[PDB]
Amino acid sequence: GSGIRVHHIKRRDIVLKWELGEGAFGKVFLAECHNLLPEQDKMLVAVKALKEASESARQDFQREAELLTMLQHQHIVRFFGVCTEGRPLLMVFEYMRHRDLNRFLRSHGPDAKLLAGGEDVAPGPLGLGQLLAVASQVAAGMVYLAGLHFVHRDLATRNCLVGQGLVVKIGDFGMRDIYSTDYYRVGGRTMLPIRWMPPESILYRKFTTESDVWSFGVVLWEIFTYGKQPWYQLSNTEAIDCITQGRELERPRACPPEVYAIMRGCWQREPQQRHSIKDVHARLQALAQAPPVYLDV
Ligand SMILES: C[C@H]1CNC(=O)c2cnn3ccc(nc23)N[C@H](C)c2cc(F)ccc2O1
Repeated sequence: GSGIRVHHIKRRDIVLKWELGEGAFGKVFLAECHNLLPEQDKMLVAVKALKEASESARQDFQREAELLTMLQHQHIVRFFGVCTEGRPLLMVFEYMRHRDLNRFLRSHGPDAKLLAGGEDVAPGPLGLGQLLAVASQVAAGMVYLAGLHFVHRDLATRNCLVGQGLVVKIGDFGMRDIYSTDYYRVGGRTMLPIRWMPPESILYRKFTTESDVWSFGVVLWEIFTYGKQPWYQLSNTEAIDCITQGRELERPRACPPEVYAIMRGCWQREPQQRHSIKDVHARLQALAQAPPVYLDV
């Protein structure tokens, strides 16, 4: 009965060009969409496609579509609508031409085996002001979602998308991507991105906006390491021991100590002793506006 209206889209207005990537829920394609919005008569979009189509997944899908349509903000990937008219089930978002933030970060890092193209940003390392631009944008999306008492349980650079002009949006809310080394399998269809998770979550399986503040800290770290795995030398086992024993990630080489300061604040053992997401953003927007000077050794 009652609910949020989700723009339905006619399958005929959706022409899949080619696969962009794959997940556990299903695949993502580049696609052309006709008469989606009056402004542009034909345009490029990302299209999520569901693998399996029972009434258990159609229930998920609907909630997901309802929730996606409610959460609309400057730093959250534009959702356009679904298409239910014949399997496969479809969700349509704006096309973000720099893909997920984790590969974008990796493509602009020193260890890059190729030099990254594009007309909107220089190959090789980014500017600090750029790094804080990225950091500030992700915080701004977290500030919104906290505002609505929404809890992201997999905040990580692999779930942010990067667009033309170095726009950074939150891209996926989990509710997806198959199985990397970031997730520890603790049971059938129960995997946790435990490296991003704070003590409260590992120890008491509690997750709050404060837990997200902790994991956003690990995202700053991802950003300032050009998308390295937290605790990459360690095992999921050894990581859990670190997190639970108060061992913290070392400041990155390319991280000013004023930024590391903000990280260290995200990583308080006591959730209530962690800075609010609003406060974290503030200090990031500020530093983005006036990047300090920093060198090496
Ligand atoms: C398959 C990958 C790659 N997606 C795109 O290149 C890609 C480019 N634009 N865009 C829009 C949504 C979208 N992907 C893309 N949604 C998917 C589920 C998504 C979201 C993320 F935060 C991260 C990755 C991701 O999907």
